[PDB]
Amino acid sequence: PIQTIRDAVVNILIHFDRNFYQKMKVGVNPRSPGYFIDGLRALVKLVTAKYQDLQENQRFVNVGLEKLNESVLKVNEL
Amino acid sequence: RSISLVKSLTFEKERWLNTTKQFSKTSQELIGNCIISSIYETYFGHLNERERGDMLVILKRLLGKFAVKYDVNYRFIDYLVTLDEKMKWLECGLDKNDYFLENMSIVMNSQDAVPFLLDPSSHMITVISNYYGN
Amino acid sequence: LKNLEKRLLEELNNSELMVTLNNLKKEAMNIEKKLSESEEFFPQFDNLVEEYSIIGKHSVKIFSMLEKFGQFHWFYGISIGQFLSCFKRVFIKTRVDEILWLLYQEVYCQFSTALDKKFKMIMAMTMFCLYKFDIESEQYKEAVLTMIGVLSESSDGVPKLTNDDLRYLWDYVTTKSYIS
Repeated sequence: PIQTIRDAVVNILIHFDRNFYQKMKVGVNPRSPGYFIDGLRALVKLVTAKYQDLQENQRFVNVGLEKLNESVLKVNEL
Repeated sequence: RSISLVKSLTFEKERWLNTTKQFSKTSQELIGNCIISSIYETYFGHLNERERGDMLVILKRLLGKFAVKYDVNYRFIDYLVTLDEKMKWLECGLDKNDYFLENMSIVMNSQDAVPFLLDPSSHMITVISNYYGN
Repeated sequence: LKNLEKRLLEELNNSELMVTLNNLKKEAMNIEKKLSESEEFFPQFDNLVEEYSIIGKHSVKIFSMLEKFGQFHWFYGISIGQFLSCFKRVFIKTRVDEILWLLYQEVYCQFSTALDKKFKMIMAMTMFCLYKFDIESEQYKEAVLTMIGVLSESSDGVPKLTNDDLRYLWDYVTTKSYIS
């Protein structure tokens, strides 16, 4: 039962693997979990990279906004 | 001079305000966009554009089903292709087709798997040779 | 412009500097003005694309036909390079209509020889269909379609003739000269 984003995301990944191997018409022939594993590792590394990039960009934008606010306060004081 | 600098940087301040407003939406949809892009890299190499759009329909249905929101105007080239790399590929010999750009991104963003190329025109040999040089 | 925006962000985050910021802003404004000045060539390109779109669509239809030929037998396949060389030799060997007609003639003369007599005849009939169904009118298209139908014994019915060229074809059908 789902209480976090992780169980949901695992459900998207398994459902997509099932739909993919269903429409490939593999039939009785076995389905390799290689696509599933590769997608999981790619998702892990890409979530880490995107979160780091978004944090860095948000920190830079916040620093610029703070500098602009300080300059505006100095201009209003003077 | 301070007033002139403020008037010049008002556009940058508005752009920063727009970025700060869109930061919440980006943080909300980051997990869904990462899911769709990783599924791109690990599934969509060996498919044509019709099958790619089909599994966009199924994948977006699954993201909307399990309450994970994504970008409505999402694109693989925009998400995982920089302008520097796009110009580098186009000047090294890659075609201007969006399908070829997506395939090139799949090829060049695969560091854990050895990429297999199906190029009946034998053009990607020259493209990757010009990309990597000597 | 993107690199200059990144450099400006890194310069403001790291902090004379006002002169460098003014120089970067002037460079960005000059780049934007150059882009706006160079963005005036769009209508000519749009007009050229709208002029040559019919030839492009007809060539795509011809290439799809030849790919469907190549799916039937392993010797009949076609690549984009040979088709593009055949397109290139057209200019070497109603301007839009003339270019399209020479395209049809040269593609048939180049790629008909790689087929047997039955597939040559199928190719000629289908190319005639693609040319005439676009150039001529709906009554012409339905007359050719019902002539092919009565040839294939799939649809029976006389076309509503007004053309002058189809008199010979109708004589061939009524006189049972199927090869002719």
